[PDB]
Amino acid sequence: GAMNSSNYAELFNNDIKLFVDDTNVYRVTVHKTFEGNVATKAINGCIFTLNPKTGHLFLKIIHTSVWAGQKRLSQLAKWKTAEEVSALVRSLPKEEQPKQIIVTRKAMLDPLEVHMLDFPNIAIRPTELRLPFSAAMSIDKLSDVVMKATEPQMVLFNIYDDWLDRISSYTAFSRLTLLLRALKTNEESAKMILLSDPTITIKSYHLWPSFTDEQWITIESQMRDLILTEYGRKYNV
Amino acid sequence: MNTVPFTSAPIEVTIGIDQYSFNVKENQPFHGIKDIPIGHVHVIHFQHADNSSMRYGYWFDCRMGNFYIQYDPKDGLYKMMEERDGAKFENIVHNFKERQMMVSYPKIDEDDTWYNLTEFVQMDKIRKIVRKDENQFSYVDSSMTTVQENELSDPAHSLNYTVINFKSREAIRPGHEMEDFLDKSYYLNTVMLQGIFKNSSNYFGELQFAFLNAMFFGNYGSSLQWHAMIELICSSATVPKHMLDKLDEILYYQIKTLPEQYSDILLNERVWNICLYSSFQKNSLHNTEKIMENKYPELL
Ligand SMILES: O=C(O)c1ccc(C(F)F)cc1
Repeated sequence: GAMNSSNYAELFNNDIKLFVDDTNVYRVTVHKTFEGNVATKAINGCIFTLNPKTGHLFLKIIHTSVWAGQKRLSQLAKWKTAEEVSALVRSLPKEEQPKQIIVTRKAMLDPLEVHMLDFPNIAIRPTELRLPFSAAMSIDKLSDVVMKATEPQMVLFNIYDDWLDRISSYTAFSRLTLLLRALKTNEESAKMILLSDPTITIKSYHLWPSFTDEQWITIESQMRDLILTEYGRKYNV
Repeated sequence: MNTVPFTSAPIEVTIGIDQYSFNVKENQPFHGIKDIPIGHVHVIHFQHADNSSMRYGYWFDCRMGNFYIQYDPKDGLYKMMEERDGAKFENIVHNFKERQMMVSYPKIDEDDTWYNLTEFVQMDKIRKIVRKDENQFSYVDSSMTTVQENELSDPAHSLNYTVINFKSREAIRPGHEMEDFLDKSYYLNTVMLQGIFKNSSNYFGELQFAFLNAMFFGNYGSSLQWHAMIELICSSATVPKHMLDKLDEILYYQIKTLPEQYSDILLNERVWNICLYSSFQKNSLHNTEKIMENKYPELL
């Protein structure tokens, strides 16, 4: 069934599982037309498919060409997501295929269930967690590969960089969700926290800066302060 | 016209015959039902006065055999039986029809209700849903489960309705996942009508039999099946025009006959609101929509 705060250690057990977030699949800009009507222009999007235990991110880039001449794009986007996740599972060796797929939005349940009928033993589940995966496009290296794409593409990342050398996947996921929540809440301030100090850089093969263990404590504190600050600004607290 | 005689009526019981019902008192001089219209299937049904548990009954056609009811005191119910030989049967019954102790099937001459509820129902198809080959009549009761219910427990005592499951590989062609899930036409027209039922008459017969078993026995799996068969048509964008017009007639007479006071248990609010106001056929069921809005506006 649904996944929440009671069975949260389940995310980091040895049953292979994937989160699927479809927020950034269908993306548009809205603008006025010469005649004073409104029109959308689609931009490249992506499917965010993550193994929370290993950090492996299967970023499927959704090129605007997949929408050409199609109708009801918000509905189509869920089915396109399900199609692509299904294709990813089928492309993986049996012993790498997930036992569970957790969708961040309940509207993905029927599309993914229907595309996965051939896999009756893979559980398709929602979650009560509010996960900030929509902010993945605030990670500069992910946003860059999506916007530069001229055709459908799948790119593989480890969203935890090398953190699992030093911390558990429970702590790695916690750090990731705090970073993404801060980027979602105040992107400019979050990136300023992350990049202000030039003596700390992002390795060519990484997404985040090379903070020491004590520096990660500092950054994490500054992220929590940002989130609390914005909460106070929002509700006048 | 034909007759279903009773050996006796030893326990007080509410007897149904098609859409009619009457009460018989414990050991009252009741010798059966006479003037049963030839040409239709029928159902004789029972609900004991001292134990409303197990509604049960028998689907029969008087053209297929000579049928009587005797109470079996060991199994505690009224059983249908068949007298193979006509002369013996004709001799026992005429006696009772001369002594006037039979309820007459009360068919009003204007009234087409039973024909309208059973237009497509045939005994031969009933005997395939209800499997008990050594009898020409078919026993059904309140608690009998369907094959689909069993998959989700005795298979001999089950209702073998055609399984309908919108999230099944039978319903969804590989490569057509969104198409087939949002538009059930493939599943209706190729799998069900061309593949399993062969024609719409057989599909409508099963739909009608499911409704009647839900209404007369309170059989839950039968109600599920009735709604599934409605939702399959309404959820299809491509349905022959004659099928939609006949469905409207079938449903109108079903809603017309449903007891007002059983509407909370016999009608699924979700399915009916979907079918009438959201589905592809939301504007194709004018007579049914009109009776539903005027008789059960609460459900909508
Ligand atoms: O065996 C028969 O043919 C038979 C026996 C008893 C009755 C009773 F119902 F009237 C009717 C028919």
